[PDB]
Amino acid sequence: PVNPCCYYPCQHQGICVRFGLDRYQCDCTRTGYSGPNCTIPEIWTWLRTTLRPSPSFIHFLLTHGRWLWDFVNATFIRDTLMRLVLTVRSNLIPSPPTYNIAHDYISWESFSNVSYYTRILPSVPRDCPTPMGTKGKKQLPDAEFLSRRFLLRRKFIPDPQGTNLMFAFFAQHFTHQFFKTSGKMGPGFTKALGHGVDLGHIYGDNLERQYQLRLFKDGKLKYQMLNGEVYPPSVEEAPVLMHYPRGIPPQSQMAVGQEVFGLLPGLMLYATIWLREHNRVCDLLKAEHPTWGDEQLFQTARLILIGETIKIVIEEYVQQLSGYFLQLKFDPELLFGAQFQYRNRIAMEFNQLYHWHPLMPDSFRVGPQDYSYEQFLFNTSMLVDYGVEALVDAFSRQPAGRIGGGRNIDHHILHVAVDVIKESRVLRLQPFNEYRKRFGMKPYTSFQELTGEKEMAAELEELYGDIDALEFYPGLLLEKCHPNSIFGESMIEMGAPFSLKGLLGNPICSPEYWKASTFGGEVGFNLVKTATLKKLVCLNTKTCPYVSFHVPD
Amino acid sequence: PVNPCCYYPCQHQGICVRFGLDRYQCDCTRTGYSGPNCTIPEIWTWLRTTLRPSPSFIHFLLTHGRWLWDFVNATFIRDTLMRLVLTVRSNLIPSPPTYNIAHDYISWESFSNVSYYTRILPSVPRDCPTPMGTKGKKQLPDAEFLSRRFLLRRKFIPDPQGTNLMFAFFAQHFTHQFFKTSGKMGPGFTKALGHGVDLGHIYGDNLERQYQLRLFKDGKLKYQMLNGEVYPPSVEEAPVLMHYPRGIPPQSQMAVGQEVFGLLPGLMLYATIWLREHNRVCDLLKAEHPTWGDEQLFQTARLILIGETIKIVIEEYVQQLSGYFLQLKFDPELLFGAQFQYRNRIAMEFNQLYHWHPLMPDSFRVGPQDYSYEQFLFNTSMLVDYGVEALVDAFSRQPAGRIGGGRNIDHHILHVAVDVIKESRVLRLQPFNEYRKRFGMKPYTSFQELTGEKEMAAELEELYGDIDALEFYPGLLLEKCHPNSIFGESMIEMGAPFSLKGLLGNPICSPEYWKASTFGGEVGFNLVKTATLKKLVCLNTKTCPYVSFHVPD
Ligand SMILES: *[C@@H]1O[C@H](CO)[C@@H](O[C@@H]2O[C@H](CO)[C@@H](O[C@@H]3O[C@H](CO[C@@H]4O[C@H](CO)[C@@H](O)[C@H](O[C@H]5O[C@H](CO)[C@@H](O)[C@H](O)[C@@H]5O)[C@@H]4O)[C@@H](O)[C@H](O)[C@@H]3O)[C@H](O)[C@H]2NC(C)=O)[C@H](O)[C@H]1NC(C)=O
Ligand SMILES: *[C@@H]1O[C@H](CO)[C@@H](O[C@@H]2O[C@H](CO)[C@@H](O[C@@H]3O[C@H](CO[C@@H]4O[C@H](CO)[C@@H](O)[C@H](O[C@H]5O[C@H](CO)[C@@H](O)[C@H](O)[C@@H]5O)[C@@H]4O)[C@@H](O)[C@H](O)[C@@H]3O)[C@H](O)[C@H]2NC(C)=O)[C@H](O)[C@H]1NC(C)=O
Ligand code: COH
Ligand code: COH
Ligand SMILES: *[C@@H]1O[C@H](CO)[C@@H](O[C@@H]2O[C@H](CO)[C@@H](O)[C@H](O)[C@H]2NC(C)=O)[C@H](O)[C@H]1NC(C)=O
Ligand SMILES: *[C@@H]1O[C@H](CO)[C@@H](O[C@@H]2O[C@H](CO)[C@@H](O)[C@H](O)[C@H]2NC(C)=O)[C@H](O)[C@H]1NC(C)=O
Ligand SMILES: *[C@@H]1O[C@H](CO)[C@@H](O[C@H]2O[C@H](CO)[C@@H](O)[C@H](O)[C@H]2NC(C)=O)[C@H](O)[C@H]1NC(C)=O
Ligand SMILES: *[C@@H]1O[C@H](CO)[C@@H](O[C@H]2O[C@H](CO)[C@@H](O)[C@H](O)[C@H]2NC(C)=O)[C@H](O)[C@H]1NC(C)=O
Ligand SMILES: CC/C=C\C/C=C\C/C=C\C/C=C\C/C=C\CCCC(=O)O
Ligand SMILES: CC/C=C\C/C=C\C/C=C\C/C=C\C/C=C\CCCC(=O)O
Ligand SMILES: CCCCCCCCO[C@@H]1O[C@H](CO)[C@@H](O)[C@H](O)[C@H]1O
Ligand SMILES: CCCCCCCCO[C@@H]1O[C@H](CO)[C@@H](O)[C@H](O)[C@H]1O
Ligand SMILES: CCCCCCCCO[C@@H]1O[C@H](CO)[C@@H](O)[C@H](O)[C@H]1O
Ligand SMILES: CCCCCCCCO[C@@H]1O[C@H](CO)[C@@H](O)[C@H](O)[C@H]1O
Ligand SMILES: OC[C@H]1O[C@@H](O)[C@H](O)[C@@H](O)[C@@H]1O
Ligand SMILES: OC[C@H]1O[C@@H](O)[C@H](O)[C@@H](O)[C@@H]1O
Repeated sequence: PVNPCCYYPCQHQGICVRFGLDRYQCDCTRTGYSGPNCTIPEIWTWLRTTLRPSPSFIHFLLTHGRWLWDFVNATFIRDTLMRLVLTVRSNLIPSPPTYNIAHDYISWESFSNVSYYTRILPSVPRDCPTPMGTKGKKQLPDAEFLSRRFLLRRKFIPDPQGTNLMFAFFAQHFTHQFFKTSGKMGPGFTKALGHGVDLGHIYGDNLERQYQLRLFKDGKLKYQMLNGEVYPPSVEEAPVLMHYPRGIPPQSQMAVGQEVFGLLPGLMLYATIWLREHNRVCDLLKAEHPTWGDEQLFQTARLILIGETIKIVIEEYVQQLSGYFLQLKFDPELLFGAQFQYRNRIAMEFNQLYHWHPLMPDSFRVGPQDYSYEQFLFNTSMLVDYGVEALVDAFSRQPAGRIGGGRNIDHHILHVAVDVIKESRVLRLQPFNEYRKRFGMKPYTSFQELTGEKEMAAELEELYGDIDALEFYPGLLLEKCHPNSIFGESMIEMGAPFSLKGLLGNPICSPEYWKASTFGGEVGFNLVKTATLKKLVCLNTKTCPYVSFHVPD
Repeated sequence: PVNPCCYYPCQHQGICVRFGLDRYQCDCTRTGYSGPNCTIPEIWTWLRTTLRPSPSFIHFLLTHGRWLWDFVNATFIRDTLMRLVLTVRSNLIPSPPTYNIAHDYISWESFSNVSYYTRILPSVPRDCPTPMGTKGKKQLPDAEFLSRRFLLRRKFIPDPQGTNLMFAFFAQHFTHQFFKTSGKMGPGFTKALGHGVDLGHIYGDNLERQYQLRLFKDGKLKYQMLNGEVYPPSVEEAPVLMHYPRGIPPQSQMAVGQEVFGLLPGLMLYATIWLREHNRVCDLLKAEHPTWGDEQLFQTARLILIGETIKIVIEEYVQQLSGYFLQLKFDPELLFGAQFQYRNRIAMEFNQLYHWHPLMPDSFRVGPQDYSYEQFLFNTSMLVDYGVEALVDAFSRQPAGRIGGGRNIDHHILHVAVDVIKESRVLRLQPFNEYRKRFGMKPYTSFQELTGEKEMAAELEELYGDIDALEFYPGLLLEKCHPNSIFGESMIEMGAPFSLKGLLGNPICSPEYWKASTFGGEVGFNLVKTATLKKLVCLNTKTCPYVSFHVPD
């Protein structure tokens, strides 16, 4: 007998549940609806649904009122929209967390075994007719094909939004403090416990590792001078595991906190900037609190970075990304009067979604040079050879690549994408469309409607047979981008919730923590309130190059 | 130079902070006050402080309106008070959690290293003049003395509130799923991760252990028939660590989930009742969901116990305890419109406070027998010899002992108390009075005022020299109880916050979880909504003896 939850009867986030041998029941509790499948809008839902516009529309306003916005941006009308923007968006990611690769139902296990990445939607039943549940071919498109066919870059399509590589890496660096999959435990698990902005990619992700990394004096971080400039310490003092290639594990082999941060000048770069910052922070605090120990100086400085980070990510990273005229702003106080749960848990869907590999270029321009992957990948002197100043200047100037539209992933890394489509499958993520509904959108009615064009479209129908079958990852990257955008609609709609739920879900964002004493001194609190990319750099360098999340001119 | 935070200048929960070499600064943020030491009541605080009565008074109302209460108890006026009672009380325990034995300041470490028990107040600076900070003798009363002198029972003073041993144990059993100190890591740490009502004293506190305990079929729990009655399985099938004495580790050596639950028929007893329940639950669910696996049946059943437990503890355990005419009630919906954080973290102060060892009797009456400790402690057949029915009946009939007033701890166990006073000291808990303020009360002005009498009082002044020096644990147990009460004031005032913060902070209590699908079926949800002690027993026994948290007649 077909497991009825294979059709996904329940609507509006209603829990599907097997009853007896062949039946089921939807648990529409607090969904806003009622009925066998939750499709009978309570009086208010109906109102809200009849008065609420298309998110397609909002994106319009948010990206047009050249004037209306400068005025809104100059008055409280700002915080208002901010508070709004937040609440709504965030009210989507269930919290406490719901399911995981091992449980398509609430469990005390799912709740506490921090190991399991968490999911928004259950998985597609292991006994469902089709792979995605009901529609499609008994076999999903050969991922390797599906990749080169639609995701493989042909001509480098740069991001119309002006994004730059200086941003490209940061993303990567940053995003790697919570997305750490366990090869050992396999897909669906994560090393990076802590789920979120804890910088456990600077201070490592385990107590030992941190200590092997801590200079246990003045609360600073170990390090080494080369050319007179500060840089992360090598394993020969920082006895900690890494991933540098079998060559010169001694000198030039730097320890950071994030195992794989040596494999690319970019990650190591940032890894430097931060460390060089932390220590910098310490220098500041110690002045204010001589009677202070080491542990303190350290922890307090840590937070100040969790702060600065969460600010910069929002008021600059997410900004540039969004394309809004509305001036995003970080201020935990805006949720102080809401019903918010200060606690995040990384979702596998979030992970899949973040794979913005197409961001990467063709080559890596630097002044007159133009390092090819081979010269870049695993290179191990580029960083010290050129210097942060210069290197940053060299990224903030090279455009990144459109993350959507399709066909924009380089060939060298094209393999990742294939694995994501392969991994997605191990995980059993429901169809793109099922993941549009869950995130407040309408299911596409056809590949034509999906993609802006018709060429790819037709081919994809030929492959998936039915639009509903379409997968998660592919959907996102193949979706028609917004006009002059970096990526389509579904990306933002699905991303932000996860995104902001995690930026503001950080304990430091809670009333409890968000005090000036938590960052000891008013000096700490101001560093967090006034952080900037331009400052994260130039305050920790000899000279101030050009730094921004977008290209100049 | 004296570390100024040794005086505890900051008031109303204001953070004391060293600035420069010899100064300090109070961070009065959101405390309701302003000023160097936070003692300048903002306009509203002032109002609230000028209109709010003594908690001494409230306890009066809550324990007198014989009629007013039956009427309040019969109308919504009930839920109202309940919602009130909760919110207030709970709004005290900082959450996210603040400090731990290792940090007298917010830290990412303190936040995530679930190992550390957490504290409400910082510790008493390791460089303060006196042991408690400012006042007292450079040496605290020899704990061993202080114990036998004031806490050692002389004549058995039973609980005037009618409490019974059937309650006595439950307390112990129950309280042991979150209070598990690591001999290895030492005081200030805890094995029982999960902090709270997770029954990790049934299903053990680690994944392996659970599996060694799980019968992996129909989601039930391993077990064995003796006399035809169900009982926990012995290690010879349940290959899991225990603490039974070097004698017959084979038969009669039962595995439960809570290592030390063999050392007393009471704990093992309950341990049985629960298991016999869980399995019972399973039998029920499986009927409703044949298409169900094992893991599910298990997890779902687990929650139903976390439910039942949280209900019974409140609507019966806390009830009997309180002495209120108001009819306490468990209903997570009552906080759905509040700003509550579904997340607890056991506090060391909470632990200290819960040491209600004086609950224990002199001997252990059973029908005509009267087992002395020696015959009780570690006994290992009593349980199977007599039978749950009979045994329960035998506890629900023997009175417990006044937990306060002083001098009511038995000699056999009197050692625990001494260690608590010794442990408290390792921990460096601030003075009782400092812990009265923090919990919304006035500091006692004299030992006379503290104790209802004057004998003990005088002696204690002679020892501590100054009332303020008085310790935490001793304070509580030496405090004058309320009239016809089980224990003084400070106990409830300090206990409930921790207490209810933990009962309702359980994820199942969140909107997210609190659905009928979380307990799959409406049948599950009703088991939780209608749990009872009388039912926990009699539904899992041959016959229904006498069961209640108090003595009959
Ligand atoms: C988060 O969640 C993951 C699980 O998804 C946790 O990691 C997994 O943990 C389990 C348990 O440690 C581990 O188990 C695997 O299963 C093998 C099967 O075991 C056998 O089958 C049953 C199970 O009890 C027994 O009847 C068998 O008999 C044994 O009985 C004796 C008892 O003393 C044994 O000593 C004797 O050897 C005998 O075989 C037997 O146990 C197990 O054998 C094998 O070791 C294997 O590891 C998973 O493999 C773990 N790995 C993962 C990622 O799945 C993770 O720990 C959780 N996180 C936290 C902190 O809770
Ligand atoms: C929660 O919090 C507790 C801590 O309160 C965690 O448990 C403790 O964890 C620490 C770290 O594992 C452990 O450390 C102890 O300290 C000893 C001192 O170590 C030496 O001093 C410094 C420290 O790095 C080094 O310069 C020394 O040199 C070493 O360098 C080499 C590097 O490869 C070493 O291999 C070489 O041996 C050399 O000595 C040296 O490390 C440490 O040596 C000793 O092992 C000791 O364990 C605490 O003892 C732990 N125990 C407790 C309860 O305090 C707990 O893990 C946290 N929970 C979680 C999950 O995070
Ligand atoms: C938007 C962030 C981002 C960027 C810019 C990026 C840029 C690059 C890059 C360009 C220099 C190269 C050569 C790689 C190479 C890899 N990446 Co990424 N990756 C990124 C996010 C990820 C994520 C997320 C994963 C999956 C595992 C994890 O870390 O959680 C990943 C995994 C991988 C893997 C392992 C196999 C797999 O899971 O498919 C390789 C190899 N990569 N990556
Ligand atoms: C109100 C609950 C309660 C009860 C009724 C109770 C009843 C009894 C009892 C009666 C039959 C005996 C013989 C003991 C014996 C002991 N108890 Co308790 N204990 C209780 C709560 C605790 C707590 C709490 C601890 C501290 C450690 C922990 O488990 O977290 C404890 C610790 C102990 C210790 C270890 C040394 C120490 O920490 O002082 C012994 C021995 N005991 N206990
Ligand atoms: C790693 O990067 C260094 C530069 O930091 C590479 O050396 C440069 O190579 C180009 C041509 O390959 C020369 O024109 C530059 O002058 C070199 N820079 C200097 C001064 O050394 C090096 O070849 C790279 N290694 C790898 C992996 O290819
Ligand atoms: C453990 O408990 C058993 C009872 O379950 C004890 O045996 C009883 O002992 C009393 C006197 O000591 C007899 O009058 C009862 O008739 C006995 N019960 C039966 C039928 O065995 C036993 O002595 C206890 N063991 C210890 C540790 O003393
Ligand atoms: C609720 O969802 C189910 C599942 O899709 C709907 O479909 C069932 O009933 C339909 C109408 O009678 C039939 O067309 C289908 O054969 C049947 N499918 C299954 C698998 O049950 C059902 O109609 C929905 N009910 C409502 C009120 O929309
Ligand atoms: C704030 O708290 C301090 C600490 O107790 C108070 O005490 C200081 O100032 C008093 C009045 O001038 C003196 O009597 C004390 O010597 C001094 N003590 C210390 C250690 O600083 C201070 O008065 C308080 N201020 C207010 C406004 O109440
Ligand atoms: C925990 C941090 C996680 C993510 C933070 C960084 C980037 C977010 C990733 C995806 C976000 C999706 C779209 C982003 C662009 C605009 C949305 C943000 C503003 C909004 O719409 O509420
Ligand atoms: C996580 C569970 C922790 C504790 C639960 C069980 C017992 C509580 C322990 C101490 C509570 C202190 C006083 C109890 C008596 C009355 C208070 C409860 C009602 C109230 O005043 O809000
Ligand atoms: C619900 C009340 C407002 C009407 C909703 C209209 C939704 C129109 O939708 C949006 O309109 C924009 C221009 O208006 C277009 O640029 C967008 O592409 C389109 O999606
Ligand atoms: C080259 C830069 C100068 C541009 C001047 C014209 C700016 C018009 O700007 C926009 O025009 C819209 C009309 O479609 C109005 O609805 C908007 O409110 C206004 O911001
Ligand atoms: C603040 C507005 C109400 C007045 C507060 C009076 C506080 C009196 O206090 C309480 O009064 C009870 C009887 O009234 C006594 O039984 C209690 O022991 C006593 O503490
Ligand atoms: C032996 C049981 C019968 C008792 C009958 C008298 C009950 C009185 O009861 C109480 O009396 C108070 C007067 O002090 C009133 O203020 C209270 O409202 C009332 O509940
Ligand atoms: O994208 C426009 C809007 O779409 C809605 O569905 C979200 O809930 C809003 O928070 C968002 O601002
Ligand atoms: O004990 C009476 C009252 O005392 C107050 O301090 C608490 O905040 C209340 O929740 C409690 O009901």
